[PDB]
Amino acid sequence: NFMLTQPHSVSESPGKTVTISCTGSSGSIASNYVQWYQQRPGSSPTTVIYEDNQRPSGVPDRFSGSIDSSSNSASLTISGLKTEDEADYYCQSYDSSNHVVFGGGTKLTVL
Amino acid sequence: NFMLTQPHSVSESPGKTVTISCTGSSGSIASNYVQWYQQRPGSSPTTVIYEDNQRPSGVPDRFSGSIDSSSNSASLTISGLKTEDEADYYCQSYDSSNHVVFGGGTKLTVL
Repeated sequence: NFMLTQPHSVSESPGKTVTISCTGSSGSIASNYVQWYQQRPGSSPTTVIYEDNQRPSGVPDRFSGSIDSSSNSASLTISGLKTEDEADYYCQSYDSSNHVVFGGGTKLTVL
Repeated sequence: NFMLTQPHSVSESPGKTVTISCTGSSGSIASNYVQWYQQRPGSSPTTVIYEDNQRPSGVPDRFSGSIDSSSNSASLTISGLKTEDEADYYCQSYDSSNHVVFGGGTKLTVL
């Protein structure tokens, strides 16, 4: 019954750095790998981070992932924010039964 | 480099049965489990089928999954269609490196 909670929304100005976090409930964040998807309205989700902190090829190094077991959380950090980074972001991992678990989603608004 | 292709859109009248398919490319559909998500606009995706054909508790038995290895495809079938079934649907599986792969998405319009 692992669950991932993220803030509903965050805003930040172009060029600055934003962080979206994802906190485990009813389980340890470190038990399973955390993936981060960017999703544009009506579009399929695209990976920006897998295995906690790996970037697929083609993903800018502006996108970075981290795990903080002390806080039971995972974080997506986007630096040098661009207007095109405005979109929804979802963390995702697995429960003890290795079933997919999604966070609730965060809309990033680039001011 | 496994990829999952689905039709962009389908439409069907209330009470009838619709089928959304998802065809493997550069790989065999049967190599890995297929999951199906329903997603409402701006909302987190919710599982309707996992492990090819399992329904989470709470998902109506109107939702059923199937695999056709002859066609290299997986299918979501929704019967007794209701207006609230109108939403986007995504298949999802894994590539050889066990990385998450999403289909492109299908909008179901309930006429």
